[PDB]
Amino acid sequence: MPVDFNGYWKMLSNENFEEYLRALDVNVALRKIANLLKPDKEIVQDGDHMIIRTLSTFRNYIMDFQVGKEFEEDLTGIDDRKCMTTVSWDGDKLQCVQKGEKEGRGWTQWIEGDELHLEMRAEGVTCKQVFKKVH
Ligand SMILES: CC1=C(/C=C/C(C)=C/C=C/C(C)=C/CO)C(C)(C)CCC1
Repeated sequence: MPVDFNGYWKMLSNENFEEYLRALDVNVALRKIANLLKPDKEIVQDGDHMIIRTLSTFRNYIMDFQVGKEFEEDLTGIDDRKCMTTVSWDGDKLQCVQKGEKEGRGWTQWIEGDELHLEMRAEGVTCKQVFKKVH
């Protein structure tokens, strides 16, 4: 059953993000800036169609996709690499593979109550982010 992500979700915690960005070959200044920044996720869900807006004062990162489709994702801000990205529905878990340069590149996102729980992977290394629903 595909879970309803429609809303504005504010960050509670950010765990292992400097090690995830070091696994993408990112500079030390952008690792310290992006681990100090707490973004707001605005998600608009329409069945398989999804707009995920990761909102911040330094850079806003918007992912627009249909679940099912392998799309051209430029990760502009993070590392600036083009991945062939396929996102699939496992009921509660929204499960993604990013096809390109890195070993086991992807992400898994799910709802626990009012909390969005995100795992992001690059070269095995998993960053864990928690966001609470407010509007
Ligand atoms: C570089 C960078 C950032 C990294 C954003 C990332 C890594 C977003 C990932 C979003 C996902 C995985 C969406 C699909 O569920 C943010 C905007 C925080 C702060 C400014 C610099």
